This record gives sequence, structure tokens and C-alpha cells, in this order.
Amino acid sequence: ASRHGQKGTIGITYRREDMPFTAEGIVPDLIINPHAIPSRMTVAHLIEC
Amino acid sequence: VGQQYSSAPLRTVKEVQFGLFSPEEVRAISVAKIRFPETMDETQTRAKIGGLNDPRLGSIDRNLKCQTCQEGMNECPGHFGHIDLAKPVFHVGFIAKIKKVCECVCMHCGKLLLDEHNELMRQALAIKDSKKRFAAIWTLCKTKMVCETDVPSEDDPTQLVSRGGCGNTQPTIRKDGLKLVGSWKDEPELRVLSTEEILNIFKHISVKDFTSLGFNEVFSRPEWMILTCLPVPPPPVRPSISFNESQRGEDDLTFKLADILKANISLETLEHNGAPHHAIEEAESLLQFHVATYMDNDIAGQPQALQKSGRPVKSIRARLKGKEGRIRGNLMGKRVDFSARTVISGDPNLELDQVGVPKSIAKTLTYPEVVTPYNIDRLTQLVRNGPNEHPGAKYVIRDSGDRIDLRYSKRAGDIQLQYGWKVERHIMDNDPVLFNRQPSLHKMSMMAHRVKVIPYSTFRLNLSVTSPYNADFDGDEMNLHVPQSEETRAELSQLCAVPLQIVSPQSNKPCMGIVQDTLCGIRKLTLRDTFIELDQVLNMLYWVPDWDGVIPTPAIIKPKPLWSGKQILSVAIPNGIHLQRFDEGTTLLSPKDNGMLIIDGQIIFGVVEKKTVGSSNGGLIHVVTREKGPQVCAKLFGNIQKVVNFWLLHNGFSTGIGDTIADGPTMREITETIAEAKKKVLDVTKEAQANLLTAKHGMTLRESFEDNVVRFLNEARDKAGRLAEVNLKDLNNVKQMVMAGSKGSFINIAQMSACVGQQSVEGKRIAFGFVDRTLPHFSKDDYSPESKGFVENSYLRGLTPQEFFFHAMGGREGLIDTAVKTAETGYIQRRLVKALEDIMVHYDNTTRNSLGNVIQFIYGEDGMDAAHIEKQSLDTIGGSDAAFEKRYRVDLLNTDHTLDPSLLESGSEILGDLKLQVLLDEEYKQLVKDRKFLREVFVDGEANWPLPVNIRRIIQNAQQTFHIDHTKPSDLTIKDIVLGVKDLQENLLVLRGKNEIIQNAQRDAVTLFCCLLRSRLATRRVLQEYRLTKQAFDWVLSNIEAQFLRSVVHPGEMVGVLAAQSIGEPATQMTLNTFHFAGVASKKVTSGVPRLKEILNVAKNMKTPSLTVYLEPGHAADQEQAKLIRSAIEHTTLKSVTIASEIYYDPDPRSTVIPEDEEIIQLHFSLQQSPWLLRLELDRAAMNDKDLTMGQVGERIKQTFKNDLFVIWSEDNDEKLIIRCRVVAEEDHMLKKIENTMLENITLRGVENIERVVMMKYDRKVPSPTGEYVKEPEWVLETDGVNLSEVMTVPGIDPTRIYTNSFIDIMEVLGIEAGRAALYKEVYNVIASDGSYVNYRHMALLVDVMTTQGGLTSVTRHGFNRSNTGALMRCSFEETVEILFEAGASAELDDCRGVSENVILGQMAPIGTGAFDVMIDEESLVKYM
Amino acid sequence: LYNAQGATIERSVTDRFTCGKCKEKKVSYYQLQTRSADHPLTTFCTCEACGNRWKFS
Amino acid sequence: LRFGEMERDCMIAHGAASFLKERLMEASDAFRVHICGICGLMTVIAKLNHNQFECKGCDNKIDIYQIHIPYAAKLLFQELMAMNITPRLYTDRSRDF
Amino acid sequence: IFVYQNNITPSAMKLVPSIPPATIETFNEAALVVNITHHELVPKHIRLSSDEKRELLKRYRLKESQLPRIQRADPVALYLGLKRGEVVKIIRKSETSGRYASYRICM
Amino acid sequence: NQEDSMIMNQSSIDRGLFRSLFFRSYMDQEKKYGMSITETFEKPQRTNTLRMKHGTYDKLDDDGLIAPGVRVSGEDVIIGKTTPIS
Amino acid sequence: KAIPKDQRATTPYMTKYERARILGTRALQISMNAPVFVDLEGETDPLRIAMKELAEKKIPLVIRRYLPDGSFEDWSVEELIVDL
Amino acid sequence: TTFTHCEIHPSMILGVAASIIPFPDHNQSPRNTYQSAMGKQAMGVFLTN
RNA sequence: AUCGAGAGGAU
DNA sequence: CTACCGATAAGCAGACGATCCTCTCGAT
DNA sequence: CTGCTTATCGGTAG
Ligand SMILES: [Mg+2]
Ligand SMILES: [Zn+2]
Ligand SMILES: [Zn+2]
Ligand SMILES: [Zn+2]
Ligand SMILES: [Zn+2]
Repeated sequence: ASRHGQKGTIGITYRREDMPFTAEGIVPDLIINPHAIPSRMTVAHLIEC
Repeated sequence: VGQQYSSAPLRTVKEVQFGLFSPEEVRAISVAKIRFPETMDETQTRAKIGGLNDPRLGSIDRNLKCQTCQEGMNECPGHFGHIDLAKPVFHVGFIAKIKKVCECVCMHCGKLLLDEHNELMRQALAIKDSKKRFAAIWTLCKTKMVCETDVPSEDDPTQLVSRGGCGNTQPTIRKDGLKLVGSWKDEPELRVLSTEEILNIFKHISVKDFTSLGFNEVFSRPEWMILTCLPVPPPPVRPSISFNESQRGEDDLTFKLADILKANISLETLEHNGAPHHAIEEAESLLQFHVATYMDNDIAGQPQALQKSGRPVKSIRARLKGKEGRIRGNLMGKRVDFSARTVISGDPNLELDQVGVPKSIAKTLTYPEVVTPYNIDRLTQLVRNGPNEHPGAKYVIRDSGDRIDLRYSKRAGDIQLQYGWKVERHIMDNDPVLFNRQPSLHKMSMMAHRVKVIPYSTFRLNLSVTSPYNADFDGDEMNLHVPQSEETRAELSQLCAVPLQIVSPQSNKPCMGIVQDTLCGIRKLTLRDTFIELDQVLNMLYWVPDWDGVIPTPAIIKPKPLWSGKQILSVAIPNGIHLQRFDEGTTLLSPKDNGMLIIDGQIIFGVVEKKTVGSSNGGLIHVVTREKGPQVCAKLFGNIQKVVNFWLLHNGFSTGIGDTIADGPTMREITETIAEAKKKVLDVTKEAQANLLTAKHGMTLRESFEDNVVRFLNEARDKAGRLAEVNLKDLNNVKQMVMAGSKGSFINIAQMSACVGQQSVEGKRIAFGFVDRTLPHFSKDDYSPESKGFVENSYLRGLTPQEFFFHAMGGREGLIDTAVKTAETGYIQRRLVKALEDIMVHYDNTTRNSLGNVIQFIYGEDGMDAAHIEKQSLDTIGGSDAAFEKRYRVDLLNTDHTLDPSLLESGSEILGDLKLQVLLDEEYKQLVKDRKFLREVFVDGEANWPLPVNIRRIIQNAQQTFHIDHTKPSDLTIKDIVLGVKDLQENLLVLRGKNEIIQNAQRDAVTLFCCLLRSRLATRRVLQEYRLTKQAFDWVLSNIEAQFLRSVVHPGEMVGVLAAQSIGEPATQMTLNTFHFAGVASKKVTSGVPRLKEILNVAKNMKTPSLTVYLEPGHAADQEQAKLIRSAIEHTTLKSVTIASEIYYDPDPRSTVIPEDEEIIQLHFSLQQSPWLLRLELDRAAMNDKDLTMGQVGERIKQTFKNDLFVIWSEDNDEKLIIRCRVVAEEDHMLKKIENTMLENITLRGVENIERVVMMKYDRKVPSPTGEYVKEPEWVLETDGVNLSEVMTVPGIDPTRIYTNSFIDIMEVLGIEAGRAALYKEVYNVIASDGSYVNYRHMALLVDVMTTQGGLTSVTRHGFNRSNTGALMRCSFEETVEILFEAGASAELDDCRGVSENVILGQMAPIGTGAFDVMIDEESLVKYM
Repeated sequence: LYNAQGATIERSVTDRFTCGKCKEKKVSYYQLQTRSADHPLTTFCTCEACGNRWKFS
Repeated sequence: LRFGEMERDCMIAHGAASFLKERLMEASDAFRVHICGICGLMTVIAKLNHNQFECKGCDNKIDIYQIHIPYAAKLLFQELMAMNITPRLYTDRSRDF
Repeated sequence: IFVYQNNITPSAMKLVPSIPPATIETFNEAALVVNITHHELVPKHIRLSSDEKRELLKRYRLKESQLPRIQRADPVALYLGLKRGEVVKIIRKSETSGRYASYRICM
Repeated sequence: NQEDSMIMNQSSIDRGLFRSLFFRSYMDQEKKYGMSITETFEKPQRTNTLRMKHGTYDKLDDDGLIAPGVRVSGEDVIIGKTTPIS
Repeated sequence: KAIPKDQRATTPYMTKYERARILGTRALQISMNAPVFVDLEGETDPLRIAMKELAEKKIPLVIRRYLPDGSFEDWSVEELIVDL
Repeated sequence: TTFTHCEIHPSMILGVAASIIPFPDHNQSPRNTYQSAMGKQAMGVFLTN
């Protein structure tokens, strides 16, 4: 869980290859669902980032 | 099961006769003589002593020895022993009846206190219930205190017939401790009643004088209420806790029998020894304690009965009392084998019905498949693989009677299987498993699945089965149970299975749908602006596992062949599907892509989203289930998913703080609109400070300042939202989710980007918890928004401390009624659950409980399964007479009203046919009878109602099935139709009786459905509106019957439980104590949960007992007329109009001391008492709200004390009204006796209990002259307090439409059948306030159980739990051992048809699957070779 | 007369709502409450035209 | 794991009766007792090998039945006897209705 | 049928059941002003001849008591003036099927 | 990553994201008697009283305990302790 | 009390509860090595064999439907209309 | 303007757990409550010893 | 393992 | 014009309180 | 957030 009660569990692990990379070449360690905003309304989370 | 075959026959339990233990049958049963209070140790020797346990009961050491019985341990139960008592004992819980029976009997001769010579006693003795009989008997025998020698006869009141013997006086029995004290009457003879004598009197009560009281000659004698010989439970009932050898730790009950036997011994140590006469009974009350404490312990008597270390000790009772207890926690809900539980994760690549089981848990659980040449080839290689690799097993049980443990056993690799052995294999792919999430209060909360074994330690399920179980994946855990019999596992995939459970029965709509990513993608994919090309399309096409193997021709070819989204998503939607919507601006050529049209599993126009694909009623999921099946529909989910995911997986969708930042102008334009919204507040804060505010009908200037303020900031926040809302582009992710339904309502947009808003506590803005202020940060009396907690900032901007805090307050308010709430919610859930239960639909389509009582005569008033129902419009009750005739009227004799021949092929030679018109008038005569009738059912005019068989679709399918064209004429006759439709209203059976009473009640269940039928299947409709053909019209008829037959409820359905949950489920959603009227006091009404808690308890005293009075038909819209009836109902006391009550010393009653009165006496003299005058000033204001005049007031007082209080009064034209009265040896003290009567005991005009009467203008919709349903508003009074018995009888009102939220009253006055109705309406609105909808059936059922009996049986302990159900059913709820006691005390008999009894006996309860037998037909097996 | 008549239910309506009964744009609601935040939070509307009530989450 | 009341009450709803007997027997208590046909009680002494029963008190040896009830039920029936309350067990209904 | 105005002596009211086969009913004036059966909520109760009753049981396979009951002093029940054992064919309107019949034996 | 669940990169999990140690502690005593009859730690082996557990006792040294180096797994024995009671 | 094969009221349609038990006690016997009255076209699962035994309507079992006064109606799967 | 006392800094109305939340004044009221019931279920280095 | 309580997970 | 049955009003008592799941500590 | 037991009154009976 981040620091806004936005919890949840790993539902699968992908490797660097199958992960979505940026032009930079980076890749994320975590990919959370866009539906975890509107409902709860944790805007600090977006800002923290 | 239980090891070792026994010769004795296998039979189930049918009856259970409750009774009591007779000492004579106690001594015949026992085998051990029990006399010694030790345990083992024959002087330390490792065995047991022949005194306590082991005297011939059950052993411990692992010794066969149990009086040769061998077996031992796990095969021999417990053998009972007895313990001779030196002196009789009171049974702890039989105290009340032992007192009651003594009060009901005379000593010395032992006989009923009242013979049949007493007539009032006959009525009591006539009652055919041993419960209530002994109840009315005790109310009559509590008065008598003399043994009557001679009694008045049946003839004359001077002659007497003799019956009983010597007539000693009888005592008044009170309880104290464990004995009974009495007082013979000349100063009381105070002595205690001995257990030794009570039995001597209880033995001597006649054989017929038992049965008259609730007792039995055989099973339960009032003499066996007193313990003479105490039976002793074996070890299995109070088993030790052994630690090897030379270490023993025994159960508590065991210590009890020691302490009892040690007391009983010290007793017989005084009898046969030098006893101190009355120092014996000192220790006799000890034996009365220990034997009374060994059964019960939370008694009235304060001694708790500790064992050293301060241990309350579990008396047998506590072992059974609900929760954790033997009955509830150990019999109704056992812990189980073959079960598992872990963290659930979502998996968008499994089908709906599937559930990914971790490989480990599949290695652990097992299924015992019986070896047959059908499976030998497989099951053997399984056994070979052992219990380590997945496809394998962990036991092999030969038919002999002994297992083979594969994880050991030298012969795991060898092993020959044989035809008939049970292999215990691992759970495998495609086995049936009951899957479940707690808290379980749905059918949905428990559903069967298909095990698909996977790696990784999570249970996996399908996103779209999330809302039934109510799951997220933030850490939830779920239970899994694995069936064990081929017959049992079948009972799962044929009922419990997931697809079978899609059409939720409690709300007549599909409970599963499409959610989140798949639902937010399907919108993005659909928009015509979304296009897909060759390479990607092919993947998507391969992705659907039902793809016809033919790539569809591209919606676009031109320069480059592109496909549309809609074009390929339609690969997921099967063939033959039809869906019509039309949202707002939907026109066959929607300019906004609104609504939806699906013909032949193809999208034609309209973006797909929630309304279409969600759990909506008129959606795609609903259709495909009724149109194609549960098997074919579950697959539909997977298709939509597998594809949409794949696209989204490549398209991408996100959210950032950028999705909550509005324009430069738009933001300023918001802050400006909150600016004028603040000055709008300030001004109407100065208005209120310069005392210029109007009062409002809504009470209190201060209350009307708050109303005004809240409604300015709430109004401001909301239109500040609609600004940012609209400023948001179409390429805004947050707005994109709002549209697709996936998550996020508009306020979430409003608060985030625009303005948080006003926070509230209890209903009003924050209070002055700081003495005239909210935070120490403000000055006193700062009544403006920011002081009173209006957060102006948007979450993005960020709150300020005051805002932050005042926002924290308004947040906590919920968390609290999620804590105080849940407790009482689950107890109303469990109550209903247990109250209904046994109620099931029987094969005669009745609806009966376990007793065999009818509750509904046809389940839910029509005999239809709730799952098969939709909100279809009744077109016959709507519209105007003008529209009606322009629509349902075919006149073949009229040139301008005939079916234009351009319709029917046979129409041009029909104009005029007199014969055809006689069967074309009868269509109308009935269509009109339908209207007149319906408008009298639904008086609202409401047309949309729950009915089986959606016809719009069943017809629209015929529209696109046979491709009918609206250009070329039809081939039906008018005789085809009218005689067709009619011949359908004889095929839609529900009941099926041979005779009158059934077939005349059968007509009734169909009556409504048929109106719907004549509504759509009329001539001017069928031909002109839809163009059906002889073929398609016959097909529609052929369908409608079938789908109506499939709509009928199945005998077996356990509606009781089903109906219960359906109310306790949304009752769980209900917000506790919200109060949307707190703030506007003096007009508060109970809402939500506590309001329900009231109804379910048949509550006498209620918080808001309003009773609505309607006006007389004519004088209903007249304002003043309304305030004339008002002033005739409101309880107006002299106290209401009085200002000041003064007392003067006016000595000369010919001229008043007060010069403001001089003018009064002149009159009341122009035209001997006492000098103490009593002045009363009445207010002119109040005296004209309730139309009264001085004369009327004065004439009323003068006739209360009548002609002994000298009363006078002024007129109606003096600056001050006055009532002066004088009185006629301390007369200043009698002038106050009467000061209080002139107030709280004198009525002027009004009904008592009716304080406050408010007038309100209601909207009523009514049949207009022209026919339309029109808004005609009446005046109606409301009230506080109830007096239905009288308000009704008042003139000027409509005494036919009077109503009270006190349904319990509308029983006592209007008769139980009206009470029922009132009770239902009172339930409905409680569940309808939440915004929750429950199908009439579920509620009506609960409503019926509360009435049928005769009165209003509460759904609590006092209510349904006292009824005539079997003992063991009523004892599974609240009062347990308290009922069991009385059960055997009155020789009760349990029928054992109840769910609970057979569940307690671990047998197959007659419930659905078990509502019958299935025997082998000898004469249909002989034919099959 | 002003005393006789009762409280008038005045609540700001929103045009950002679709109704089933009259399908009109006249719906008021009241934030709350069941389980606030994670999971989510209920949102109970109303139709002062028609009387219906629904709920979000 | 516990098959609580609520879980039982979901199975009743579904109508799957046999499954509930399975969740109550073969996967839980599943005991087996002998009752005397006459004074329906938990008294019959069972010498399983010599195929002799008998019922001292209600003198039997002949009329003896075999029941498949949950162990906890046995416990309750006994506990009640230990409170002087006689829970009878009869294998045939005389009442009708 | 006797109509009292305020209340009769508790002695006189027990000179009522003491003459078979002619039953006697008392009634209050205030309890008879408005006709309850006219009320919006109350369906019209119908008395069944002990023929139609003995015919009813048979077709629903009932044991008398199994039938839904009406209080002996139920307003409607005393309106029709009912006796112990008689049955009412309460025929009510329904929102799930036009009309729905129901039965109540008297307590 | 739907409905309160998230995808986590395995490569970073490998490289050592959110790794955590886990330290559980098992404890025991030798209990005396008012007549000097204490218990005893040791590696047990059958002998008259017999009662034991099913795990592999052979991971114990002799004093009664395992050595910090070793590697326990299933239902192995971690502390050997016996009670001499007549 | 025995209602004869005539004077028959109860639904001629086979209710879910009945079917779900018929298939059951049939998949039961099948697993217990009993004879099969239908050609098992390469089938191995009893429940999946009884389902083929059902559409061909070759199950020899009589359902005994009870009404709440004792009496009953005897129905064979042969007679019952399996719609669903 | 009759001020007697000033507040050292508004941010101190927070408790320990609550104080770790970033931009709490940008979060929906009850959200912070939740986060203040998990941070004490986390895995850190609770002490060096 | 029986017993009493406290801390924590899911709505 | 006192004797005693009956109605009613008023005073004090009881038995309920979500489902399930994991941890840790203490004691005859 | 109430059912069952007790006392105190107002009427009718030898
Ligand atoms: Mg959760
Ligand atoms: Zn034995
Ligand atoms: Zn006597
Ligand atoms: Zn509406
Ligand atoms: Zn016996």
C-alpha cells in the first residue's frame, strides 16, 4: 500500500521484457489501476508522485 | 460411518418425544451405582475406583474394558450411572412451574382448585393447547386461597353441590433462593415448603388432574419435577485431558458431581448419626445448591458458584446457550473437512464459472472416486504418481475396511486396483467446488465453480463474478468446500453453479456484469472514431474462442482497409441477438452515438458501456441469458473480456494530476461563483441580524437561517462543479471513466477539481462545541461559512487547517454508523433468517411452513419465480381516452377507423363484415374492462410493473427473425388473432386443479399477465404497429406460453430463507440514524434502521407516530377549509391558550379591585360565594388558530366543576380577554386542587394525544376528465400522536383514506387484513428510502408470516419463537435450554419436518432436492433390455 | 395560516443526473455513508419529481 | 473452516439438501448410535461381535434400531438426560397429519 | 343486534351467551359511525357456507388449523359477525396479479 | 492490476525489491519440582515411555538444540526435551 | 394415501430439484459399476453419462411427489417434460 | 485582532502515524484514517539492535 | 490441547 | 350505607446484541 | 428504549 490507504496485492509478476518501457528505456516496478483514483479520491498520491 | 458393521437395522429419525426422567426409570437404566466422590486411585494404583467414573461406564486408558462391551474409545458412547439422593431436590429451571403448580393446587387432598362447577374455568379447560390452557388456568388459580368444601351448583344460588374434602386455607407462595416460602392467613404463619412434602402432594394429584395441566401420565409427571435420583453423564460428556501417565486434568462437570456426592454424603452422615434436628437442613440447602448449580448458574440468586481461582464453572446450560454453544455453534454450524482458504486474485483469462486453485491446495484436498472400468486406466496411473506430483492421489481404500496411505505404505508403487475400490485422488481440472466469501448473505454469496489448477498460492476468479461475492483483491480470503459424492457434486453444478446464479432472484435483474478495465475499454473501443487495421484485427479475431473462422469484411476499404471497433467486438456477440435502447437524443441516425441497436449479434450504432453491458435490467447480459441460456451466456463474458482486454492491453489508459486541472478562466469563473455565493450568504446573515427574516412554515428564524445558508453553499458547490465538469475535455481520463461507468461519479470530479464543500454533523453544519464558536481560532458568534466549516478549496488546491479539521469531523460521522450499525444489522438479519426458514413452495403451489400451515396460497400472489421477471409497461392503463381509441380501436363499419387495406391482404373484403365485428367488439369490451380494472389496481396510474415474459423482445425477435418488411401486406385474419390470443389465455397454467376452487383461483394468478397480453396482442397493434405474419404471430404465441411456463416457480424453492436474506441484505446497506429532518425540529420522523427495528418488533410505543388525514372529496383544495378541520382535530387544552393564571383577593364580588375589569362586572350583573378570585388571561392569537370564542371557553369550564364554581368571562372585543372564577376552612388550599384541573385535565376542542396538526399541499395524480392522468393537488393534514379510533369518526375528512405509520393501530380498528397491508406499506418505505428495491414476494412473505396466525406475531423471541413449531427448531434461536426444559416438561412432540430438526439430526432436510422420494420402477426397467 | 403549513423540503438539484421514472434533470442527493473510502463511499440521490431513490458505489 | 449458520442458510436457499447433509456428516460429526425401539434412549449396550444387544430397564434384545446422527447431537441428547430431560428417538411416525 | 351508547353493566352483558340457539351482539354508537369496510385498505370479506368450507379444505388438502386465522373480535369479523369455525374468503387486489384470493378461519 | 491489485516487475524483485528477513523465536524451560524432579533437554530415542513427534530429530546436536548453521524445513524438531515421570 | 396415475395435478414439468437429484442418484449407480442403458459414445464421467441417459430418457426411476396431507403422486422421468 | 496566542504550526494537530502522510490536506478526510491503520502493519527497521 | 483475555485482517 | 369483586393505571424486570479468519500472551 | 406482576381505585352485590 502507498501512503494513502491505497492498498491491494500483487496479482501477477511480469519481467522487464513484458513490462511497458518509456523512450528513456526505463520500466516500472509497479503498475496500479487508474480506477484507484476517482472512487477514493486520493489526490495526494498523484501529487506525491 | 462409525467403524465396524452392526447387525441392527438402519433407520432415520422421524419423531422426538420430549419428557422427564422418572427415578424408577433412572434406576432401571443405570449400571454404575455411584456412591464415592473420588476419581481413580485405588490408593494411587493406575486404574479407577468403583465409585465415580468407571463404575461400569466408559474407560480412558485405551482399554476395551467397558463391561465386556469392548469397542471402547471411538465406538462405545457413554453409559449412564445414577446417584441415590437422601433428600428430594428442586430442579433449577423448574422453579417457576413448581411454584405455579403449587399455587394451582390445594394441599392435603391434592386437587384442582376449580372444578367444572365453575364456569369461567370451563372456557380455560376447553383450550386445546397445553401451553395456553395451563396459562389461563394459572390466572384463575392465583386468586383462590381456600380448599372449597361445597360449591354453588348448576341450578339455584341457595343450593350447593359438594366435591372436595377438608378446606384448609392456602398460602401465598413467593420465591427466594431455591426454596418456596408461604403465608397462611390472623397474622402470617411463616414457614418454608420442604422438597419432601411438595413431592408428597405432587404424587397425590389425580391422573386426570395431570393432563388438565400441561403434563403427561407417561412421559412427564409433576412429581418428576422434583429430583429423587440424579442420572450421571459418562466421560464423553465431561472428558478429562490426559498428559501421558501420572498426569490427570479433569473437566469441570466432574468436580460438580464430586461436590454434589460429597454433600449428599455429609447429609447421610447426619441422618444415620446423631443429627442436631434442624442443623441438618443447614447442609440440606447445600445439596439444593450443588445440584441446582450443576445445571444452571446465571440465576437470580447472586451466589455465582466459583471454583477456586475464581472460575465461574460451566453448568450444563452454558454448554448449549447460543453462539459457541452446543446447539448453535456445534450443531447448526459445524467445522468441516475437505475445505480450504487463501488470498483471492483476479484473473482475466479464466472463464466466469472457473476458479484457479493453487497446485498445493489441490495436492491437499481429495475426491473419492469409485473404481470402474471407465476410469481404471486413469485412476491407476494417478495412484502410481503418488501424493506429490499433481495428477495423483493420497489414499486407496479397499472394500474390506481399511485405508492404504500412499505417502507411506511399502506398496505405493505396487498396488493392484480393483473394480469397486475408492481411490482418493487429488482435486482435478473441471471438478465442481462450492466457492464462497463471508459475510455470506446471498445465494450469490455461495456458488459452485470449475477447479482449474494453477501455480502460485492464490485462489483466482473472474472480475465479473466480483460483485456477487463482493470482492476486491486488497487481501480478501475465501472459503472452498469440496463435495464427496457423485450425487452431491451433481447437486452443485445443477443448482449452485455460477451461471445458473446470474439472474438475481431478490431484485429481478442480473447481479453480475462487466466492470473496470473491460468496461472502461469497451467504451474506448466502440466509438466510431476508434479504428483497427489488418494486423491487429486478426489477433483480436483469433482471441475469441468461438470465432467462426471467417474474418468479417472491413467496414472500410477505400485507400486502406480499416475495421471499426464495433465491427469486431460484435464477434463476441453471438447470432440471433436483438437489443433496442434509444437513450435521450437517439434517433435511428443518432448524431451523438447514443443508445444502441443490435440486430443479429451485430452492433449497428451506439457506444457500448454500462447501460448496455452492465448489470442493467434492459441490457445485453439479461437478454442473452433468457434468449440463449446460462451456459451460452457465461461464455459471453469471457468473449467480451478476452478481446477488450487485448485491445486495451495495447491502447493504454491512464490518470494523472493533469486530469483534475481546469482552465485559467474556468477556475477564476469558479472562484467568482463561490464569491457571489458567499455574499449571498452574508446578506442573508445581516437580514437575520436586523431581525428582518421571515419565519418560514419551516419553523424558527434560527432554523430558517440555517436552511437558507446550507442551501446557498450546497447550491454553490454544485454549480461550481458543473463548471469544472464541462471544462473537462473528451480526452480527460477521469471524465472518460465517468462515461464508461467503470468507476467515478460526477461529485468526485466536482470535489477534486472544483470545491470540497460543506461538511455536516448529524445534519446541521458544525456546532459551537467551543461555547459560541467552533475552533478557538475564531471570534464568538462567527456564523459565516468558513467558521461553520465550509471547505472552499478543491482537493487539488489543498485544504487549510480549519478546513482540514472541520472536514475530519464530517468524515468520522460515517465510520461511527458503520460500527454502532453493523451490530444491530446482523441481528435483524439473523432474526429474519431464522423466522422464515422452513417456508417453502410445495407441489400444490401453496406456500407452507414446517407445521403445515398455509402462508401464501400461491407464492408471491402469482406463483412465479422472482428471477423470471421484468419491468414491462402496461400500455392499457396509460394515455388518454383520446389516445386509447386512436390506438386499440378497430371499427370495420367506419370508413375512417378500419384497418387500411394497405395493411392486410384480406382487408379490402373486410370493410363491413358484421360477423367479424362481433369478435372485434369483444376485443374492445375487454380492453376497456382491462383499463377500468387496472386503474383500480394501480391508482397512481403507474404502468411499469414486474411481470414474467418480456414481450417487447419476444416480438422484436420475430421482427428480425423472419425479416418481415413494412411494405408488403400481412397474411393473418382477424379471426386468426382474436381467437388466437384468446386461445393463449387458456394455456398459461400455474395451478392445475380439476375443479372449481382451483381453476377459479388460477384465473386470478394470470389476470394481470393477460392484460399485458391483450395490451400488446390487439389487432390495431399487431397489424399496424409491428407487421406480424400468420407465421410470426403463431411463433410469438408458441414462445410466450413456453417462456411463461419456464417462468413458474419450482416446488422445493426455499422462499423462506430466500425472502429473508433479500430483506436482510439491503437492511445491511441501511444507514443507521441519519435523520434528514434533524435540524428542522418539531417535524422529525424516524428513518432507516431504527425505524425497521421498530416494525420487526411489533413495537407498541413508537418515536414518530404520525397519522395522515385526507379531506372530503370536494372540499380538498380549499385553504381555509383545511384550517377549519385542523382546529377540530388538534388537542386544544385550556393550557394551550392561557397566558397567566393569577389569584387575587377580591372581597366584594360586585366591584373588581382591578380597574381593567370594571367594565366586565357591569354586564354580568345588569342582566355567598368566596373572595378568593382566580384570574386567567387568554391570548387572542392562539384563540383564533383553533376557532373559539370566549363564550365557548367559559361554557366549558362552568360545566366541568358544574354549578359550584362561580365562573365569568369577558367578550371578544376587549383589549384583554379574562376568565374570572370564584369558589363556593382553608379555601386557599382548595383553590389549587382546582388550579391544576383547569389545565392538564380539560379539553376544549380536539382529540386527545393529537398534539400539533400541520397542513401540507400534496401532489395527487388523478384521472382527468379528458382521460389523461393529471396532477390534481389536494390539501392534507399530518399529525403527531395517534387516536385512529376517533380522528376517523370526525366529519369533513375522507374516513376512507386515513392512514397511520402505526400499522399496529390500523389493525385494532380496521381489522387484521388491513393491518397486513399497512404493515407491508410500512416495510416498503423503509427499504425504499435507502433507494433499495426488493421484489414484492420477498417482503409480502415476511409480512404474511406476521399476520396469518391472527394478530401481529413479532419477529423476535416473544413472537414467532413461541409458536407451535417443533421444539428443536424454536431452540436454535435465542431462548434455547429455556424452551427445551419446558419442551420435556409438557411432553411435547417434534414433527421433524422443520429444516433445523433434520439439520440437528444430520439428516437430509426436505428442502428442494429433498422434497420427495425417487424409487426404482420395476416395470420400466424390464423394458430397457 | 403560516403556522399551519409545514417544513418545505428545499434541496439544490443537479442537471448532471439521469432519472428512471421521469428521466428528468432534477435530482438532489446527500453524500454518505456506509463505508467511506476504501473500498469507496455511497452516494444517495433522490427524485423530487417522482420519488424514486437509487444509490452509487 | 467453520460452516457457520449463514453458510448453512445459503445452502438451504439454493435447495441443495444432500450437500448440507454432507457438510454435516461425512465431513464432521458422523457418529452411529443404537436406540431401543420402546423407551427411545441412548442406553442399548452393544456387544458388536456376539451380535447381542439387550436393553436393561426397558427389557429388549429384539427391537433395536441403528441411527446415523452427528456426534454433537449425541452429546446434546446426553447432556439433556444429565438434566433429567428425556429426548426420545423413534424410527416410525404414529401421528400422521 | 343491540346498540348501546356508552356501555352496559358487566352483569347484563353476560345475559347474552345464555340463550341458544339465538346469539346476541352488542355494539357501540361511536364504533359504528363510519363503515370500516369502506376504507381504502380493507378488502371485502366473504362468509363461506359450511358447504363451501367443507369443500374448500378438501381442494387445498387442509387440516382446518393450518388455515390462516382471523381474530374472533376482529372489526371486520364482528362486522360480518362471525362464529368459531366459520371461514372468510378474503379477496384482495394484488400488484403482481390483478386479483388474489385468501382464506381465514375464525379463532 | 484490476480492483485493488497491482503488477510488480519480477526483474526488480530479482534484483531485490521489497525483500525482507523473517525472525521467529521458539522458547522453552526445564521445570523443577518441590521434591527435586526436573525436566531435561536432550536428543531422545525410544525407551519404555516412547511418546514422541514425527519430525527428523537428527538435526539436533545432543545438548538438545540445533546449531545456528543448520536448515530447518518441515515439522522437524528444534528443541529436544524430556520429562522423567514415574 | 395414494393418488392414482389419473387425477393428476402437479406440474408435468420436471423441476430443477427433481432433475438435479435424478441425475445425481443415477451418476451414483453408474459409478457403482451398474449397467448403462445408453450407448456411451466415448464417455467416462458418470454425470456426463446420465445426461446422455436423460435426453434419451432411459432412466428407470419414479419420483414420489408428496402433498402436505400425506398423499402423493408418482411420476416417472419417462413422463416428465425436461424443458429448462 | 484581539489575539492572545499563536499556533506553533497547524501541522502539529497530527499524531505520529498521521504525520507520515504526504499532502494529507489534499486527501479525502477518512482516507488519512485508513493509512493510519496500516503503517503499523508495515515492514521497516524498527530498531537497530 | 481445555479454559480467560488482549492485539490484528475482510465488508 | 359497608362488603368485596373486578378494571385499569402505574411500577420494575429481562436476554438479545455481524459473519469469518490469523496472531500473542496467562492460568487447577 | 417493554412484558408480566402488583397495588389502588370506582363500581355493584347481600
Ligand atoms: Mg477487502
Ligand atoms: Zn460400553
Ligand atoms: Zn385440600
Ligand atoms: Zn425520478
Ligand atoms: Zn429401552
